[PDB]
Amino acid sequence: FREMPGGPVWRKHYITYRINNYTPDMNREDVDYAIRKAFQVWSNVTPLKFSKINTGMADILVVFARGAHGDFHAFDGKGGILAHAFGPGSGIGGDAHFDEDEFWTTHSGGTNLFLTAVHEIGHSLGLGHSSDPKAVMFPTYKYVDINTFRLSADDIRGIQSLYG
Amino acid sequence: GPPGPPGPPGPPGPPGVVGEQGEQGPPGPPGPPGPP
Amino acid sequence: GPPGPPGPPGPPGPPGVVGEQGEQGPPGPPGPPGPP
Amino acid sequence: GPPGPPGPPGPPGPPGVVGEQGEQGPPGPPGPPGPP
Ligand SMILES: [Ca+2]
Ligand SMILES: [Ca+2]
Ligand SMILES: [Ca+2]
Ligand SMILES: [Zn+2]
Ligand SMILES: [Zn+2]
Repeated sequence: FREMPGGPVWRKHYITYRINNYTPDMNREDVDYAIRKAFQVWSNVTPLKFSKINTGMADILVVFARGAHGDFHAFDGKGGILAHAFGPGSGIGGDAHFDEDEFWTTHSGGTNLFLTAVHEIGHSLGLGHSSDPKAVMFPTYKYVDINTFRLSADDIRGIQSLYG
Repeated sequence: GPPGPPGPPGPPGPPGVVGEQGEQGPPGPPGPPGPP
Repeated sequence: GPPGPPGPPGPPGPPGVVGEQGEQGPPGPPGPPGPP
Repeated sequence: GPPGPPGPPGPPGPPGVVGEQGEQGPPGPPGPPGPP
C-alpha cells in the first residue's frame, strides 16, 4: 500500500525543515548530515527541494523528545517506539519526532538516524507502506550499509505516485 | 424541509509509531590461543 | 421545502498500526589472540 | 432543510516500522593462554 490512504501531499516543490533541538548521543554535524542525506534520498527521485532554516516556522520540524511530548503518540523508554511522523499539511503536519531514550548513531551500532529519518520523512512526504521486506517504507527497518544505500523499486513507485 | 447531503469524508489518520528495537547482537567467540 | 446544507466533514481516520519487532543484532567479532 | 449526516469516517493511517536492527555484538574475550 505504497501511498498514504486518500493521501495528503505538498502542493509546492520548495519545502523547508528545522531541527528543533539536537540529540546528545551524536556530534551536531552528524545529526545535520544524517537529516541532510535523508532528505537527499527523497529529492533524488522527485521535483522536491529541501532547505534547513534556523528561526521561524518550517514545513517539517525535526524533534528529539522522550515519554509524553505533546501529541497522542507518547514515547516509552528504551526500545519500543523510536520515532513518529505526521503526514503533509499545516502546523504539526509534516513533523518528524524521534525518541531520546534511544541511542542515535552515524553507524551500524546503536540507532541509525539517517535510515530512520528516511522512513519518517517518507511519512512527512505522504508515503504509505510497502509489503516487501526489501523496502524502506516496509513495516520493518533493517540495518543496511549506509555507504551503499538505495531505495527499493516499491519505494520509488510510492514517492513517484505522489510527486511528478 | 428535506435533510441536506452527507458531509465530505474525514481527514486521513496519523501514521503508525515505530515498533520494538532489535535486541543486542550475540557476544563474539573467544579469541585464538596464545603463541608458543 | 428547500433541501439542507451538507453535514460536517467526517471524523478523522484512526491512527496507523504500531510496528513489529527489530531483527537481532549481528554477532560480535572474534576476540584478540590469547596471552603467551 | 436540516444540516445533513456528519460525513464518512476518514481513511485509517499507514503503519509504524520495526525499531532499528539490534546493536553490534560485543567483541569476544581474549583467547586461552599459550602452550607451556
Ligand atoms: Ca509542520
Ligand atoms: Ca522508545
Ligand atoms: Ca539518546
Ligand atoms: Zn509527537
Ligand atoms: Zn511507517
